[PDB]
Amino acid sequence: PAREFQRDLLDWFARERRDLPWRKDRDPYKVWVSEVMLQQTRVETVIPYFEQFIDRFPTLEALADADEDEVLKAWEGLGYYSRVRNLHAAVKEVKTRYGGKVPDDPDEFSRLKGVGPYTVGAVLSLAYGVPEPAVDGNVMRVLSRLFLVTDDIAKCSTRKRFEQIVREIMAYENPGAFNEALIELGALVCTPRRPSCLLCPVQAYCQAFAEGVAEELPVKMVKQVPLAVAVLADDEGRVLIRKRDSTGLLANLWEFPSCETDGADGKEKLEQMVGLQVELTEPIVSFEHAFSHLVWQLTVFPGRLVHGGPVEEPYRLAPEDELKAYAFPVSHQRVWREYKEWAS
DNA sequence: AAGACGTGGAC
DNA sequence: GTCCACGTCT
Ligand code: SF4
Ligand code: NA
Repeated sequence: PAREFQRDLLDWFARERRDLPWRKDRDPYKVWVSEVMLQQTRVETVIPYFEQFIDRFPTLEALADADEDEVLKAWEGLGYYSRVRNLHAAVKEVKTRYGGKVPDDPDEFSRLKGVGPYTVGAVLSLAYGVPEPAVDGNVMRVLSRLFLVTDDIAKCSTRKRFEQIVREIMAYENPGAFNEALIELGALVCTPRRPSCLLCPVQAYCQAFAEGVAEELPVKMVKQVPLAVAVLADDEGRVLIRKRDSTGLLANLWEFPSCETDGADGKEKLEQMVGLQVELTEPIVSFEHAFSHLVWQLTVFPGRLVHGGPVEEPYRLAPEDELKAYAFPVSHQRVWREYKEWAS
């Protein structure tokens, strides 16, 4: 009863659609940026970042031409920073390989880094009208309730199944609208907790509602790392920072020099990291920072740095008022915050 | 197949 | 505390 389903869904969407910043138009760049920003991030969090980011990088080409530090700094605080290194690389490739036009073919677009099955669907359906499914966590919830699908959401195959369902029931007349409506339904009505079934526009089609199980769907299924962090100031009040490797945790972000210590075993593995001259006094605060897959237990040790050689490697001597220029992870932003109200 | 990869806010 | 949060890449 897909034509039935479509009308009721599409009609609700026309009345209820939020005026989000990225819905001002269907510019593929604009759509693409927002969809990358919205991955594992709440709409409310994204709104300010999207605006500053577009203000700063108005077009695809502006973004491609920007320094990566510039781009990381625009992302600073959003999390999952490889989203933006991927977006940046991908956007560079569209400029050069595709004349600056986001490819409207699913296979070509999917090949860009950071661009996966969901992003292909979202961007190409919204921006160009391509009939590809755009199945996110939202959509998976909706479809898992509509169709009483009890496969584990984490399984790669479950997503494939959902996409089949979309290809079957999608309004091919208007795929962007259909895809966006499915998403908005998940965002506003068919919510993780307490879905608003009595108000849902597609309730008559929904099995979970008829079975009394809306809330139990979809079905679905961390290590500790101790860290010592050094804040080292000149007599000129210039602070020692460093850029992280381009691979792995918090890639390419700047940090106050640190190392994993495994147990509260000293400030010496800190004082060790030489290659220039430092004595370290007693630590001033200790807090912890959660990631998705680990927790940092941080201890920050204030210190005095003397120059006895050049500054190379990934380290860099930044004066105090220039720290605000670099992208720091939130954890290391707090390290600095504590260090400063300390020195009061 | 499943772990890496941030962050903040509702509950 | 938990869940959001499949999103993508590995
Ligand atoms: S009826 Fe309840 S469960 Fe079924 S789609 Fe609408 S909100 Fe989701
Ligand atoms: Na890809």
